Amino acid sequence: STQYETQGYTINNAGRRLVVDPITRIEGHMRCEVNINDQNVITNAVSCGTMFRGLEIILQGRDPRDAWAFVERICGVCTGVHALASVYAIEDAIGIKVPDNANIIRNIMLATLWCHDHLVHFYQLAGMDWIDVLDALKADPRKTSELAQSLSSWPKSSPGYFFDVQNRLKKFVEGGQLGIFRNGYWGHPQYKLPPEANLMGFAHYLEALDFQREIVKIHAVFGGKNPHPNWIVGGMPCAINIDESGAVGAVNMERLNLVQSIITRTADFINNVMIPDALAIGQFNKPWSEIGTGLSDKCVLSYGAFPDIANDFGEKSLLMPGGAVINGDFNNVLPVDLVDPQQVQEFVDHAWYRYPNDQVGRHPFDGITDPWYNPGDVKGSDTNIQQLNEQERYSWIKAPRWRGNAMEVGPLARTLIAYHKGDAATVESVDRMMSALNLPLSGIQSTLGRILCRAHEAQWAAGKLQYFFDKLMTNLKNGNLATASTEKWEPATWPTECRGVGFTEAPRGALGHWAAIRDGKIDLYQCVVPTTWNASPRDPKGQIGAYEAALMNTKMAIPEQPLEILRTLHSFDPCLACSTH
Amino acid sequence: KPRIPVVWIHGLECTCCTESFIRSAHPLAKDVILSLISLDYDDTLMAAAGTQAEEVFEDIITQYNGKYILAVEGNPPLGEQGMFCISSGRPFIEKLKRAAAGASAIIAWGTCASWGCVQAARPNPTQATPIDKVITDKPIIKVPGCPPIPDVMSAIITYMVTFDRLPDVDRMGRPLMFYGQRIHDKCYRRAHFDAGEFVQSWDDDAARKGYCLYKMGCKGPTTYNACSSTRWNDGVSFPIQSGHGCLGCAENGFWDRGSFYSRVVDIP
Ligand code: SF4
Ligand code: FCO
Ligand code: F3S
Ligand SMILES: [Cl-]
Ligand SMILES: [Li+]
Ligand SMILES: [Mg+2]
Ligand code: 3NI
Repeated sequence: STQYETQGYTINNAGRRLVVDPITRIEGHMRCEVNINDQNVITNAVSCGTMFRGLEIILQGRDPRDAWAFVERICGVCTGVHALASVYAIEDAIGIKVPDNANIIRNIMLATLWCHDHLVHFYQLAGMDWIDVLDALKADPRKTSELAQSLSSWPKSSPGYFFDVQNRLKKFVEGGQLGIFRNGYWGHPQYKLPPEANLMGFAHYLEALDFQREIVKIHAVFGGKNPHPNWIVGGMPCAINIDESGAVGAVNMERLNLVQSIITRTADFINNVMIPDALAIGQFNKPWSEIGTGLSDKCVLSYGAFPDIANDFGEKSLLMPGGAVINGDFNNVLPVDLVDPQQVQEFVDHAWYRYPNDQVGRHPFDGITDPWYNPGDVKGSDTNIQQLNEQERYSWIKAPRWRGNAMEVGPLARTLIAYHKGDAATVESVDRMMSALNLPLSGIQSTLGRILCRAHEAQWAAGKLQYFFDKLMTNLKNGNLATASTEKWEPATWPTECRGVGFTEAPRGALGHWAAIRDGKIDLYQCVVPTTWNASPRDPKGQIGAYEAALMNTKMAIPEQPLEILRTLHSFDPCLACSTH
Repeated sequence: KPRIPVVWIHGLECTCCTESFIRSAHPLAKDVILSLISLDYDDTLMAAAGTQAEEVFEDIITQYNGKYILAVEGNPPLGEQGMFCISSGRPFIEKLKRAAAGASAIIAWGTCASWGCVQAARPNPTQATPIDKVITDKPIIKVPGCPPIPDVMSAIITYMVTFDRLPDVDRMGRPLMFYGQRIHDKCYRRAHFDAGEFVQSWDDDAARKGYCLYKMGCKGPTTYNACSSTRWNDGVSFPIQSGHGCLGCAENGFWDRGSFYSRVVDIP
């Protein structure tokens, strides 16, 4: 066994090794291994992406106008976010400016995704780490009603309703066909909600599974379908016609009425179901404000997102702030430049890829995606991994760093960046939220904090949906209908050689697509995706990524039941298809 | 009464098919899971992880050997000894073969499982291979699309539960009910196609009147799916209705049929 020091952690692979493969209730394929000491405390954590498809390779030789459709298929969970990054990147390379309505609609698409992706994560993915579903069977329906009504004005709270939900769960379980609940961690000492709260949460899990389907109707109006809506380089394809012949063939007042109806319902659900549930999880699980800190008190990164001035990606335009903090120095939020070769670099010395020199990091404009499955000395064989060898190559995920620093990205990262840039709304919201839980600010920098920030962001995004919709309606009232710029649609109008960067904040964090065009075709296309940052393997200095750091130092009650590991990993909302692409 | 056991596994995929499934408007995915089937294994939704998840998989395929439906999303890569997709430390293809062996029938959800989809597009770095090229001794129903329509997925499920039989299929294994006709055979813009009324560039006067998208590269004329009739997301829209031509996403090899914006070459 070996031991070394990095980022204030002691990485020690002595002691019992635990393996969790597959990681479930994530998107895609992940393996996690840890070592635990004699006190059942994690002294080593190993994050492994167990899939690869090679979109960066597939994109070579494609028409830049087609790229968004290919890269959208990086992920069907954060569906649309790669298409947005792609059209931004191609427009940046070619020198295309889109009309205001196109930008507004794109912002709507992204805010819709944030609302949907965050809501479903909270209930369908992370929910069962916090809610003991089987324990809901012991709840008193009247006490459940009283609890729900004490937390929220949400209408659906009658004793009869909770009794009906409980009875349906009873009948579901009674025949022994437990489906998704089979062989779960129910009864684990870390489940701390009373039975009434478990029934309330389970009822809401079902309500959210039903309701999420409605949110994406906004993507269907503007983008044709969800998952995987359509886009164009130059704007959006959803031509608008309000008051002219043929409005039946376009985005018209009836289509806009539908969108408005969805926005209102989405805000209602997030504000009155998700938000109180998140705060309730906080109230009953305060020790988790001190677990899973990882890099969140050291290094956090946001590119920023939601440009409110069309075609302006500067600080004054982006509604969601960008910046970087390193070395725990939150008094100095640093500017980020995605073209600077000394800023974003990816290392592969611990990943399954070939570089000419694996001891150096490559900026994505110099990126290489040459897969090389080489696990070295596992316990087992090349096709039977019993234990990954984290001293060599152990993942399909590349290792991104910012100025050589390992960074956390995502809702907690963004919240910290906005807070410390002095965003008045963020400061007010965060302060009020931590006050309600009687926790210090530092309590946000934790597994519990990731979940709270995600809920906060869903609420923020639902509000922004109305803001963007009102912006769109204002343009229409002023007779501004344009949704596409086609001046540079034809390849004959393009520079022979150009490159561009498209960036945004996907639900899970900082997303960038770097594209180089030559002779009308994609010459290079490199993606660095939020889960690539968070699920990163180690670098040449042995520095650990966000997941590995968040797992470090964690006490497990029952080693063979990895509930604490799942809680912390799920708090980041891992998307492994995104991470590996 | 007991519900039919369903094991849902995932190879190389983006998860769009699982996401489409939960968009179902009728029956709601909630009601499918609670009342119509027993979804006994599913990496994206199940409580159990790691060894607990392995135990569920093993127990279900053993106890219900010959009696469960296998749902597959994504596909096996043959490159790097199958280690482009790793499950429980071993090639995904081993899990696929074990699950397929005990299944009564297999549902290949989406273009990935049916044909290959994006990872199989040129140059196919991982040698991603559709299910029917690996599993050759089992009924496989192909339900292609990237992803398939939510209410088509749930209709196919309810058909099988209600009628206690597999749907009748075309020569490619696609259900006739939803894949028997072309997008272009039921497209509400066909009047414009026939009149030679075409969008020529984005957001032109033609686009604002909902003219035909053929000259913008619509692949509707060569694509079989239900999008132009059943539509998407509780009948709200479909690609063409919202102004973009069909990409051809339900058809084998659609990524490598030239640019999405190049016109269909030979209209059948
Ligand atoms: S070419 Fe496309 S838009 Fe035109 S009628 Fe056919 S399916 Fe519809
Ligand atoms: N959110 C999201 Fe998916 C990841 N990681 C992207 O981009
Ligand atoms: S792109 Fe696919 S979703 Fe339907 S309209 Fe064409 S088959
Ligand atoms: Cl294909
Ligand atoms: Li080792
Ligand atoms: Mg990459
Ligand atoms: Ni994703």
